[PDB]
Amino acid sequence: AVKYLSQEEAQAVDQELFNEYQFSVDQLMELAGLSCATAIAKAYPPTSMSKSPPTVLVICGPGNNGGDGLVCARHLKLFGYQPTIYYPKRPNKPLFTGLVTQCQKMDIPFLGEMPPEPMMVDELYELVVDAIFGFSFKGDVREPFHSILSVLSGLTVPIASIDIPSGWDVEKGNPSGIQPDLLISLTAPKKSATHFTGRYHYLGGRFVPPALEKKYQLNLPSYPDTECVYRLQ
Amino acid sequence: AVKYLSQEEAQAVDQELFNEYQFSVDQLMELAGLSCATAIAKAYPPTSMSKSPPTVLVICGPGNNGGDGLVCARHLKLFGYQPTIYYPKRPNKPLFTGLVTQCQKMDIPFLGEMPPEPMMVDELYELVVDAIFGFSFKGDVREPFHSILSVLSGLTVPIASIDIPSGWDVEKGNPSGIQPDLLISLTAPKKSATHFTGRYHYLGGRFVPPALEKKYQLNLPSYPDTECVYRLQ
Ligand SMILES: [Cl-]
Ligand SMILES: [Cl-]
Repeated sequence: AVKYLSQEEAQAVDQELFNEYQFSVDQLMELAGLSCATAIAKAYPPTSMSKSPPTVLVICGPGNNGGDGLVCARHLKLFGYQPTIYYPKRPNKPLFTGLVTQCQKMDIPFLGEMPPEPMMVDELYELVVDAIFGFSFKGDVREPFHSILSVLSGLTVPIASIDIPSGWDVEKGNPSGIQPDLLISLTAPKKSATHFTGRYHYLGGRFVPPALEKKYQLNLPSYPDTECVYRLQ
Repeated sequence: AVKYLSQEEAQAVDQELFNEYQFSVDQLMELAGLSCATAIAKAYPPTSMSKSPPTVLVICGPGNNGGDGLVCARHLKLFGYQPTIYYPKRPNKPLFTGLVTQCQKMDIPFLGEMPPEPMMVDELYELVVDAIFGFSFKGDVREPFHSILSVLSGLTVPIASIDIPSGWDVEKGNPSGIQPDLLISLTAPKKSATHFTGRYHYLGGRFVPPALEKKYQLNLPSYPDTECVYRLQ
């Protein structure tokens, strides 16, 4: 059975990957994002949806989890979804500006504003992807994300959170916060994932050197054949 | 660190103030209310709000917390907010009838009915003030407040609760009840305030004789200079 990283182990693994193994950020972010998109398409496949193409709102935060979201959105389009992105706070680095351009050019719209009522989110978007905050946030929830998360917690449509449910604490979680229906753990699950109560928990980020896995006793399962996602239980 | 009163200590402090120190109710309620309005303006200052003047719905209960709410509302108006009040159950005592007249004459509207859906509350009112029940309720939530609280718990806009979040138990709290974004503890925090998870917790009711403070080991911080509120952490 698979380990659940503490916030410190997770930073170690991350630091290793970028420093020992010398993976660049682009690379892991591409694979992370592809893995999110893939998990979303396995859990909420387009044929199972009422609209066609199915609609998805991807809300990207101000760091890496956001970057993951942009990558996720772009692959979602190619999997036959109709994504829309809301990216209120964008770092001015070409990683992020490249991601925005890539999505613009694939006719993926960036909204000027978050629809202000849950019901409106629900009628426009069959699925919302929470790419707001990742593991390394501590935090604390400054606007406009407080207000965003407050809308999210009133939705009726499912939420899919990347790595961690934004607003939860990475180890202890949050009973009063958002309650995703899908969680996509990247690399390995974090401790907060124990408090997870949605239907689907997938593991993604299949780029773990088997040495690293062993060094931190991750007990990652065997991803089947050519798959970049595994559904945990 | 500041103490958190039990429900019995709080009744003692209160009884003292009105009996030993011989503060009248008018007096402390004026200061309490001013303090609430002030904390609201520090946490949600008008310039930070999308509407101008910013709108606020103040829901007043059937006792003192309600009284606090009416005072709060009247000072909010003078701070440049556009308050509206909902006061379904009004004691026929001139304290309360004076408060109502004061607000009426400042063109503060009292609604005939609570807007029945959260979404409607959200579109009309940028902030809602919960002045329904204070510490000395036990309770139990009779209509129309059950239904009111049920709407409040679906809002997207922030709630500011005066002294205690109505519907919580004063010492143990309530996971299934409303979740204010601002709590204004009066005099000193009550035990329920430990379960508080909103962004802002202010301390108000700066009228504590330093003797009383000492007698109950309150450890009230030093309110800065001329301030009637201190933000706790
Ligand atoms: Cl902020
Ligand atoms: Cl009743």
